[PDB]
Amino acid sequence: YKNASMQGLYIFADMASKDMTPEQSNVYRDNSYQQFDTNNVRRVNNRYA
Amino acid sequence: WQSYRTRLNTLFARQLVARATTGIDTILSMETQNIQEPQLGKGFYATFV
Repeated sequence: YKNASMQGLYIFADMASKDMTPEQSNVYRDNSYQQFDTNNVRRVNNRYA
Repeated sequence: WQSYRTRLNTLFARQLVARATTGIDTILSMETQNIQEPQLGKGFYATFV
C-alpha cells in the first residue's frame, strides 16, 4: 500500500459526496495504512484524526 | 399592485420532500435554503452596498 493508487470519496452529513482528489487520497493512504486489509487478514479500522 | 410584487407559489416542493427523505441535516442545512425560484416578472436583481 506504500505508494499505492487508491480511490475515495467524502460523505458529508448532508447525504452528498465529493470525490477525493488523489493528492489527498494519498495522504489518508499514508497516514492510515496498517488498517488496510490484506489477503489472509481482516483489520478493524479506526477513526482518522 | 404597485411596483410591489409578491410570490404566490413554489416550484420546488418536490425537492424538499426528496431532501427530507435522506435526513435531518439535509433538510435543515443551508443548501436547502438556497433552492432557487425564478424571478417574478420583468425586472432584474441588483446589489446595493
